Amino acid sequence: SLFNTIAVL
Amino acid sequence: MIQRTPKIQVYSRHPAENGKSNFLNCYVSGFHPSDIEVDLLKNGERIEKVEHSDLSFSKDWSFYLLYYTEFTPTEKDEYACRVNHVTLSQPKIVKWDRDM
Amino acid sequence: GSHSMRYFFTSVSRPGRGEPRFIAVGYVDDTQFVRFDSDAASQRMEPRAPWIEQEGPEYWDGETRKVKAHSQTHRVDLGTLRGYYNQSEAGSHTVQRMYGCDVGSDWRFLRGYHQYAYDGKDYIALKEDLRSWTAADMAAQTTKHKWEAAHVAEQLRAYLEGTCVEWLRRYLENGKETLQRTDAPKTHMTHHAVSDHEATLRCWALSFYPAEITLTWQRDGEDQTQDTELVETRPAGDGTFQKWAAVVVPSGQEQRYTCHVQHEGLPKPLTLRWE
Repeated sequence: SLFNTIAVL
Repeated sequence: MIQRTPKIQVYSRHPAENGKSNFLNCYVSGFHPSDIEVDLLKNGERIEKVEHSDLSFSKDWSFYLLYYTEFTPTEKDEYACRVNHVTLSQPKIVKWDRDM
Repeated sequence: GSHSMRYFFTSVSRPGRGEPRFIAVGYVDDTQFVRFDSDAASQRMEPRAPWIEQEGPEYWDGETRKVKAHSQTHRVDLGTLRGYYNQSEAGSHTVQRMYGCDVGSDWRFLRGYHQYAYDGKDYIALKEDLRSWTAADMAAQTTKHKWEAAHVAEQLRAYLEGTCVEWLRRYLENGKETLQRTDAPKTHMTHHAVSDHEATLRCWALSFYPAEITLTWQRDGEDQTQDTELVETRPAGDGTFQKWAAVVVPSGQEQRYTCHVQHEGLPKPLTLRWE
């Protein structure tokens, strides 16, 4: 199950 | 940038037994970048029904892939892995050896 | 007993060839269970283990949605990073991403990871506390300044501590036959004659799970580290792994050498000798 709201670099 | 040369292994999934079906594996690892051409050969000719694993990588960021095909070993049929990569001036052919 | 779950993302930019490549793969210990390939016709998170096929439509819809989301973030990073080291719009470049968590025999939380690399050189990673960052060079000091403000770590932290361990724990008890197994290596030894005076002894370990193993040769009890040919552990293709170690020995002296084998599924580490 993946992580949800992923931050941009 | 970084360029790492693939390590190559040619092997069967099971101990090779003439007339019994198996899988021929070629595992390439430790390479960067990920562009690579890997062929399995039968008596020096490209086998057409060859699959590979989904691209993944190690702790040190270098890439590894498993290429594979179904086969029935015989006494006289020669098998090999042919690999080309930007770190290689010509493709590298590695022969299959059942005790290796 | 200890376990772990990891996710790997790779992006090779395709300039003058269209959309960048994107491969997403997922693992429990050394068994892969899911993948997403950009050039595959599905455009959906696919099952790669037979114990994950048990999940319903809401799970696949969920993992599909989130995976497309990871993909698009990577699509942006490639240019952001291209806009730091002075890279041309011409050449190709790679971004790599690992994140996941580890547990013990009790299945309770052990540690979490989030690493990031650009072009095979390390770039930025969560420190072992999950509250701070290691920046590999001057360029990722700007990434660090940026993420530190927007509490990016705290989101990554809560997943890695809670939601990560809970899903790992459902998977282990769904793949009980597969994941909660340890297969002892089937070990044996071959003898090949190089010449009339030298001979090769290869020590074999086959059909084991998971991949972790130590093979060593000794002569009279003294380690032969300098003189051992050792191969990288390799997939068999059926969920198990293979490995070997070899020494070149004089004929008659074969009884002086012993092969030593340590695995998670051997109660006593084995010592092998040639007859």
